[PDB]
Amino acid sequence: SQSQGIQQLLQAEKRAAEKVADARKRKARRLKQAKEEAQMEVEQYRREREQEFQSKQ
Amino acid sequence: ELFRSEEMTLAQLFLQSEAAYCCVSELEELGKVQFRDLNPDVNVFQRKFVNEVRRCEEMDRKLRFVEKEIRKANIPIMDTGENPEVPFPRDMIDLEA
Amino acid sequence: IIAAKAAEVRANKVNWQSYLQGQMISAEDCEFIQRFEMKRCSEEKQEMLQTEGSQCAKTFINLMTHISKEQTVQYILTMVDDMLQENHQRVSIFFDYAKRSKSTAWPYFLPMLNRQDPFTVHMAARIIAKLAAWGKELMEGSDLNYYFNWIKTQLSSQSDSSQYVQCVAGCLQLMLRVNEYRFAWVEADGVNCIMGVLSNKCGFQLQYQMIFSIWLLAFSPQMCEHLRRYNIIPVLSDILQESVKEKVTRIILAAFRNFLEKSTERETRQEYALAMIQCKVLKQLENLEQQKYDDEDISEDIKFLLEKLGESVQDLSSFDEYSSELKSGRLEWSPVHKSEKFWRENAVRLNEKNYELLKILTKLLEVSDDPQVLAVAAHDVGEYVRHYPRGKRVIEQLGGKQLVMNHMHHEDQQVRYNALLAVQKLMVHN
Amino acid sequence: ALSDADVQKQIKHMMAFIEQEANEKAEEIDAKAEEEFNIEKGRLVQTQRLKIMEYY
Amino acid sequence: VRKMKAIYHTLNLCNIDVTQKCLIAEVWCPVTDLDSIQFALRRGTEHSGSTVPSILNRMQTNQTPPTYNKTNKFTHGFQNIVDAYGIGTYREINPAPYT
Repeated sequence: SQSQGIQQLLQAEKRAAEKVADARKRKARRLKQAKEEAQMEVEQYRREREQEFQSKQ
Repeated sequence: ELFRSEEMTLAQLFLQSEAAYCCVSELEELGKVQFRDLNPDVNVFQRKFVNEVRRCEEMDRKLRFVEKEIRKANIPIMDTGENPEVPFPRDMIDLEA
Repeated sequence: IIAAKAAEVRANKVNWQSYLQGQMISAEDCEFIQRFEMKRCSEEKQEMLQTEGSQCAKTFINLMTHISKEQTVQYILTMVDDMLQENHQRVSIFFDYAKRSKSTAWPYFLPMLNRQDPFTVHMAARIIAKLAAWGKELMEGSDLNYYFNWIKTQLSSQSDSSQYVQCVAGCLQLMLRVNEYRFAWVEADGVNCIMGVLSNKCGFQLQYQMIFSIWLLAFSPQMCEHLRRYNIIPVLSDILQESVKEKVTRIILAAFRNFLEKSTERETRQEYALAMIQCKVLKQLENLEQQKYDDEDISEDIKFLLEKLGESVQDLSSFDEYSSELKSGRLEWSPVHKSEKFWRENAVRLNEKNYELLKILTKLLEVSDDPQVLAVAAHDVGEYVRHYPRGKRVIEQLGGKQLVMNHMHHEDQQVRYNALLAVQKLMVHN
Repeated sequence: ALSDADVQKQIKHMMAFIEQEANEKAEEIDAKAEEEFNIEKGRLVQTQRLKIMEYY
Repeated sequence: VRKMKAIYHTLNLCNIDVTQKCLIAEVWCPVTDLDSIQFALRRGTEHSGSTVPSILNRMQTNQTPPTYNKTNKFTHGFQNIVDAYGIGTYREINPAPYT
């Protein structure tokens, strides 16, 4: 009978395990996503400073 | 009745870790159950709550020391009759302090 | 309170045609909702959202606006919430609809929060939080002002109301997850609302949620600097004694680490740490360190906090700090007073500047109106003799001997007790 | 019925407690990563923009 | 402190995270007191502020239970005496009343 409770707990814990593995893996994946997004910022900076540099010219 | 012995049976309990202490304290207040040991495979001093028993032993040691000082001295000790259940909250550490 | 009504609403389907035939909604709206209900598989749902996306949020809004009986409106709201759970990206359809309508997303939904049904209003709130946290379009200006004002009013109710405040705090947290809403909430008096509801003995889950919020604020350096105007730590330290649960204990430990980490200045770290130590967090951290827990965060945070609190204790034990508290009259049990190692290292420092420290102590022994200051002066005078043998004659010269042996008859038992301790120090030997 | 129903419903509440605790831990890491990788990107972009500013 | 020592012994006797985060206990109890046992657990939840419930499970047991005889002041000495040669088995005939 107690194996019933133990089974249900182990199954809920498997669910927790996969959910929390995704939670952790999100850090690893979004680090790369940020490594990508840096391009947006740097290119925008370059274009802006190009505009004001043209003004100076 | 006394005609023959008791009809005892086995059981078990699930409860959240935090509530375990308070609930088993209420079972101590009740007094109609006997607990097993689910980890005889390793010593009791190597379970989840080693330090907790270590400090209770040491605190009782110190209380025995002060009681011995009391007996050496002339002050009595109060047998007030109150026998409360020990608080589960971390007021434990206040009692320690 | 949320779950049972959500489950009932998932099943309380009724004919959407009842209102089209009454001319309260449009034929395309009714057709969209009926087709979407029939199209249940994930691919079919995506096909509907991608073929009639412009009609989707319009159907939702029209029915929610014009419907009297809640069951259908709750059905739409629960469907949107469950669809966001299935795929968080579903916030995008609302933004597509709003952009096609040449409008921001908020005026469509914010009025719903003023409707009558607590379930429906709070589900609208959850939907708004998801939408404006995930989407590119943040909430801003008067719109965010009213939204957080509604959050504040729902908090002001402070039980089914508390279980709805669970959703209120959940929305608040899902929003604070993004930085802008954090500064908005600190600009508002909402942090005072958190303080008020916490002090008003709200329920365990709600405690975890608001400590989650303060932990989010502490994550940010400037928000951490802001929140000192409330000083949660005196409340949290003692409430930790009751909240032994892993959830709350973990989150408070994390908030403590965040305070001491993201404090902007050395003085900010000293303020937070002083609050901690004078409210006795260090002994609790030692006890928790003796304790062991499920996951990394609790124990790693306890270890970090022990490191930082120890560093703060050493700083307060600095000889310069001792002299400065003597000059500033702060003889109020700073860790320097009870740190025995400091006394062993620096008892000779009380001879510096021709015993000016002892002179301050012995002048305070007849100038201190505060019994705390008087007692600490007597105790420190005794500790000086304990830690520096030649100080016996120095104290006899300065009158600390007589002053403490008299003040053991001072009108305050605390001063009497400390003076007896000091005289015992003097009489440690010949 | 009552015995099985009680055991099942209470252990379902216990499963729900477990899964909500796991969700809270997952949310904790969710927020901490939000802090960390975003300030990492802040530092990287700050260096990139400083290089661009020196060039300009 | 002595009650505390007893309770910490009791909790160290429980199964641990390797089984599950929530603590598990194993107990001997008479069939007449199951309701009171669960009620004691309920009071404990009330005090601890545990909204998640305690649960008590039976299990058909091949193992031998302890023995009890509902002693009273008058009969205690007689029960002690008859058990001194050996503690009776599960609800077997008790010699005390006739002795």
